[PDB]
Amino acid sequence: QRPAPCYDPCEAVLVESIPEGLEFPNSNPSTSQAWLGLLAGAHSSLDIASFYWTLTNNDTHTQEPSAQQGEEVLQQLQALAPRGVKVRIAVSKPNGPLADLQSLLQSGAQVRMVDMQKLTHGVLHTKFWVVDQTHFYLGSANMDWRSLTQVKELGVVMYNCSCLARDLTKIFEAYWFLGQAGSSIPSTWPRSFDTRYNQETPMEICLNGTPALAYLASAPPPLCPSGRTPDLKALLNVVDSARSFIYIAVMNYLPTMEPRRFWPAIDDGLRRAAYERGVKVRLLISCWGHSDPSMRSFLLSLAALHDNHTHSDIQVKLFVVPTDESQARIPYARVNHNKYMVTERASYIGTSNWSGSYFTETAGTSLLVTQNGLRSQLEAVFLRDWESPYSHDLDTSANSVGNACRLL
Amino acid sequence: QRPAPCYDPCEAVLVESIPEGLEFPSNPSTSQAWLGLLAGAHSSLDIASFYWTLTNNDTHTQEPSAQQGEEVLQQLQALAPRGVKVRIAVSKPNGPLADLQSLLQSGAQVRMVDMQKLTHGVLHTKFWVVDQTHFYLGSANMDWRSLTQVKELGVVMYNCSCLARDLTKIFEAYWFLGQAGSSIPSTWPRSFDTRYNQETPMEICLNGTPALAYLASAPPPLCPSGRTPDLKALLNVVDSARSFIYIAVMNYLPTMEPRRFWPAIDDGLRRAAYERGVKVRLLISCWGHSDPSMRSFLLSLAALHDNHTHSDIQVKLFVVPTDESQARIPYARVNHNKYMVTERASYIGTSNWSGSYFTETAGTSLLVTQNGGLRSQLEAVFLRDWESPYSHDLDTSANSVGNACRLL
Ligand SMILES: *[C@@H]1O[C@H](CO)[C@@H](O[C@@H]2O[C@H](CO)[C@@H](O[C@@H]3O[C@H](CO[C@H]4O[C@H](CO[C@H]5O[C@H](CO)[C@@H](O)[C@H](O)[C@@H]5O)[C@@H](O)[C@H](O[C@H]5O[C@H](CO)[C@@H](O)[C@H](O)[C@@H]5O)[C@@H]4O)[C@@H](O)[C@H](O[C@H]4O[C@H](CO)[C@@H](O)[C@H](O)[C@@H]4O)[C@@H]3O)[C@H](O)[C@H]2NC(C)=O)[C@H](O)[C@H]1NC(C)=O
Ligand SMILES: *[C@@H]1O[C@H](CO)[C@@H](O[C@@H]2O[C@H](CO)[C@@H](O)[C@H](O)[C@H]2NC(C)=O)[C@H](O)[C@H]1NC(C)=O
Ligand SMILES: *[C@@H]1O[C@H](CO)[C@@H](O[C@@H]2O[C@H](CO)[C@@H](O)[C@H](O)[C@H]2NC(C)=O)[C@H](O)[C@H]1NC(C)=O
Ligand SMILES: *[C@@H]1O[C@H](CO)[C@@H](O)[C@H](O)[C@H]1NC(C)=O
Repeated sequence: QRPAPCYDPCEAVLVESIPEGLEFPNSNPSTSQAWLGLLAGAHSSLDIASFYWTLTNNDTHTQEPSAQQGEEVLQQLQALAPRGVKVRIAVSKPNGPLADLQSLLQSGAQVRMVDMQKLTHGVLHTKFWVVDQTHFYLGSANMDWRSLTQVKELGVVMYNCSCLARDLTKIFEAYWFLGQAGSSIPSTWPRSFDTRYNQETPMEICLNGTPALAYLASAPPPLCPSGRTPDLKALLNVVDSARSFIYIAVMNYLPTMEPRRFWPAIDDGLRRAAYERGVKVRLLISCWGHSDPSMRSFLLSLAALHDNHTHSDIQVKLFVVPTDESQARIPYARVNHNKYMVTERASYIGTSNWSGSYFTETAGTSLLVTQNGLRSQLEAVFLRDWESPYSHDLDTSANSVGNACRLL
Repeated sequence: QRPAPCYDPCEAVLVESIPEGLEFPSNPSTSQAWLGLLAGAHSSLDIASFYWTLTNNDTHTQEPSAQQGEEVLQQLQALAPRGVKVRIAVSKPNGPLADLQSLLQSGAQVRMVDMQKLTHGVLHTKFWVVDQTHFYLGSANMDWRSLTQVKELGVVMYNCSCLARDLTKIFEAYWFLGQAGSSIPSTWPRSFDTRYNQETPMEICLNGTPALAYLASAPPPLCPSGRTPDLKALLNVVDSARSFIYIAVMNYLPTMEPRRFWPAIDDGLRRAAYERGVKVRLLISCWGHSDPSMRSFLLSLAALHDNHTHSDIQVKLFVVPTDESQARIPYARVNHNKYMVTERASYIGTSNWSGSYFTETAGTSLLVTQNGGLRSQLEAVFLRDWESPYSHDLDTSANSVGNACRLL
């Protein structure tokens, strides 16, 4: 027996940050405008799951005009509680004090810091916003001014979708519980955290005026209540159900536990899809000066499967954001942070890079949607990026790419 | 509680077939060992076999190099009239076999196992059990080519009655299924079961020093309760290795040769190399009949050799040269060897390394651990072959190899 259907008029918008200087002779609203609109409409509540906070020039020891959007975001955040909006912030436990969070505290917001390292030996990596139990953002953008103007980002805003937003709030509530000082993960979570919407029975929603199936997946497994699909299971179900193509854009990909362990769950899913079903796989991996060089061997290993006897067809490119003389002075910028997957039948938008810890120890969430739309728009972003001059084959020269790339 | 130790004076001898013309800078030949066993037989002979082409008449040839195979058939014909009870199990042929007609007329018993109806595989196993005392197990078929025109690797275990009687239970499974209408019991009668397996191996005296030995079996429906499956035994050798893994097999393929991807061994090797720094060397045979789909999978493995991960996987192809006269012999001039050696353990098998051999087709393997010996001799066979001019890297030119090779 399926759970109750939803009648809210849900509308989904893909939201991107395109770094200054990147041009794509060819648009989605930017992450900055979507966040400021959400904040301007907020009247009752805001829940933010976050990794770190650097919204200001002072935070990064810089004097960049590019930080203005981030600075504006922070100002609108400080204004929320004094106008009646209950703000709750969950952040991964930091090394030093955070100024953004101290300002938010003095404006009346609540903050708890989640020590995922003690609980599970991971971090709180999830990025999402839940606003007025009605709208949500979920995607790759951190609370970082660079994430608006100097690095590439992909996420989704779901508007007017209370059924799904309350479902996200259950995940946030797990974080909020573990943010108290003496908290320990329960053996069995209270029934209030549980959901009836999952891979087996997704939520039936109206999405842009058309029926669709949607659910939210969660990581790590100790944070998953009884009926919540694990993130790895949802991702692999998409990989395994594909019959025509699998397009993947992710910042890092590694079939390992980044004592070292080999971790082939995703890698074997792609090998299987291509050999048994002839599905076309395209893998778009980001590269900058901080890329883990051990990525190259595994990527070459996949690309060897492209072969006219098995008729398997797997292809890999690297996406590199060019940096000019002034931009190279910005710390930790000029990269592509996207983490998403689209097939001929399904969409997957996530907060986690594709290696084992994000699926066994670290916090993450993903949104899964099936419809007969958002899918075609996600495929359009992927093809634009894959065909741009910013994407390069594994044999490309490292000086011909516009930025440092260890994988070349 | 371990089973009873054995006090038989077991002695193991590596036995090889070296094709005419192949030269190396030496173990007894398959032919000599088989002739000694046949002349000494006094009470019983069991042969598990794939096919029978011991004579020139069988292959429609006039080769003098067939004489050894013909002598073998002659000496087999002398067994029954001397009182030796001969039982031959053969994979169900697609036509009459003259060898088997002549053996029936001399008094031997012959049964044909239709594994295709039983499990959708074949009866691929090659072994001899002699007087419940000695056995041959290896790659050589009942084929005169297997003595002089193809490269073979096997073992003869002499004076080891406990282990030979253990092999006879496997043969008895074939003999039962060689009757018409036999159906493979859901649980085998207790007489087929064994106490010697991966968990508690037979304790033997091997060349005067203690050793641990057991015999593994395929496919799973022919395995009674205490019999280790072939795949489990092979994978345990791969996972226990700490220094190196040397494998020489005629075919290797991570699939079910409706198409299925089959990564059990492949992921074993990837894990060994990444997690434990194990040096894996893979020596694959190549001739004009090689499945071309092998090359892409082998390239995928060789891509893991990297100075960042420190994984060290290497692949060579072994090609037996042929001169103009030899190319007239049908289905010859290849290396049929199937074995694995580590710094700790020996594995000698009858199966090629692809999925059907472990799920549907009959096979047997011998696993030995000892604290030098058989292990060091197998490693010496491998290193000789690996450093010989008959071994070539994946980028070698097809014209420089001495024979047709599909993977180059
Ligand atoms: C695995 O183990 C077996 C042992 O079981 C071993 O085979 C033996 O190998 C040795 C060589 O190293 C052979 O030794 C030769 O034997 C010649 C005489 O053979 C006759 O006498 C044998 C001894 O009989 C005594 O012991 C038995 C058992 O205890 C007992 O019943 C008797 O009453 C008696 O006390 C006898 O075993 C043997 O019987 C076999 O053969 C007959 C005929 O084929 C057959 O009917 C039987 O059923 C049985 O199979 C036979 O009766 C001897 O002349 C010869 O001496 C010459 O050679 C040596 C060296 O070459 C010179 O030094 C010497 O100067 C002479 O020129 C030699 O001693 C022995 O016969 C083998 N036994 C068998 C059964 O074959 C294998 O080597 C082991 N395998 C491995 C790989 O190591
Ligand atoms: C679902 O409806 C929303 C709301 O109208 C659409 O969002 C618009 O998308 C276009 C480009 O795709 C933007 O230029 C507009 O600014 C967006 N509007 C808002 C309010 O953000 C969305 O495109 C629709 N989804 C589909 C699949 O058509
Ligand atoms: C174990 O004992 C057997 C019995 O002698 C050894 O077999 C001999 O091995 C040498 C070298 O390979 C050959 O020249 C002989 O022909 C073999 N004898 C027989 C009867 O075939 C075997 O080598 C020993 N194993 C070890 C590790 O020492
Ligand atoms: C959501 O609902 C509001 C008011 O109910 C409506 O005005 C708006 O256009 C809808 N869509 C979005 C994206 O907010």
